[PDB]
Amino acid sequence: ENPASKPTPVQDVQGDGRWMSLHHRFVADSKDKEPEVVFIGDSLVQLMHQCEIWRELFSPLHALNFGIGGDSTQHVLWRLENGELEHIRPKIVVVWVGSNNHGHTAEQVTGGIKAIVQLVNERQPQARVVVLGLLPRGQHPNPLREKNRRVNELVRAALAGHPRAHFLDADPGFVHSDGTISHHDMYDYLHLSRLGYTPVCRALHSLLLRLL
Amino acid sequence: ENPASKPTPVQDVQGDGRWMSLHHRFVADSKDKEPEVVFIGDSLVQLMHQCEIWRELFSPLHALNFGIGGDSTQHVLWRLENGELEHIRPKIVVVWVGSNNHGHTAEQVTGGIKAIVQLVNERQPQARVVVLGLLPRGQHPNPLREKNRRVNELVRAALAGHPRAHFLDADPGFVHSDGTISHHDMYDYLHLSRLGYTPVCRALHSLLLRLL
Repeated sequence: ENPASKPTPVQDVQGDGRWMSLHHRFVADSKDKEPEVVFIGDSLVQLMHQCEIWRELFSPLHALNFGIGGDSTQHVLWRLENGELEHIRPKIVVVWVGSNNHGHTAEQVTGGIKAIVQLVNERQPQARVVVLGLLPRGQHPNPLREKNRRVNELVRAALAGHPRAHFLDADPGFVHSDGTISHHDMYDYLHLSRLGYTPVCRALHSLLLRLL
Repeated sequence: ENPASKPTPVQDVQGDGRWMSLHHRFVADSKDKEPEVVFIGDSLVQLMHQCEIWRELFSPLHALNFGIGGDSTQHVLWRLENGELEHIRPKIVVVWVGSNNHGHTAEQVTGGIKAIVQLVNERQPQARVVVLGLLPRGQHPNPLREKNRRVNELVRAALAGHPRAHFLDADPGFVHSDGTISHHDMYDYLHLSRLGYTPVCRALHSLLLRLL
């Protein structure tokens, strides 16, 4: 066990059962809808649906957003196994996870993203799979920048020979010459502003359009 | 020590120093601006600036948003002590924290909010202080609903005799008759949608207008 690729649900240590409620609504979405794109991942996936204009770029494409703030790779794995891929036949699955895998080496997080791609390839063999690169983070140079850049290296080399697996680097150049990330792009140096989402979402919406 | 009212910074166990970067930008805001309202608290404060239209209701009023996702009462206390109230002379300080105080009884969280009100009263004696009630949370009946309702009781009774301390319950009736909270109000049963923020922000914008 890489802990990153061992499927496990987020345990409720708070009391309000929200994670599980999120997961059950997505399962019910899958039972009742027929998306062509399913988006899955952590809060950069999740807030794209609020905080981007999803409705203009991504709703036309017939698209479910199954992002869950705080998810690591292994949580996304558990949710694809436990009913979020039932009853559906997407053409494309977009995956954006790995920046919450705290305490996991870049090689373990890469192993996590590879297990996600593998599960999607078995459970939904017709779909293309898109993996987004992990964005830089923090206001200044720090070790999670180099973690995320190393995951992106190891992931892009892993996907390089998959005909229907696409790695996408959506970073527009968020880190400036002086090393800084501006809070106009990322209000807390991790999560994207409305401004930060635009270039990200049009790099993805293009890729989505070529594929589809 | 109530842990809730013992001032302490969030320690960086991730590596990118974002919390501290957030705090330093707010300190620099305070050094360089002259707000009349400062908003402080957790992510319901923070995302109101993105995810509400802040610019229409709250920007006219000359208003800084110092919300930090994940903050407990004791983290907000530390940030008001360590330079977010320097160089400024607000008329009104709005406080919205306590739903992240996991592992604290409702009485301890109340003790936390009282220490915040006390610090604001000493460091900025001219300001009114508004405390928002803690919103319900989770999709169904659960113990954090009753925690939050008990904090609101103990807080409103604490503030009842303060002439310049105002408790505000902004809840429009988010919990329905069947016990549920809809994901249209709260997308993850905690954080508010654009739709969920509107009634909240106009109850607050009114209060703000009477006071000012």
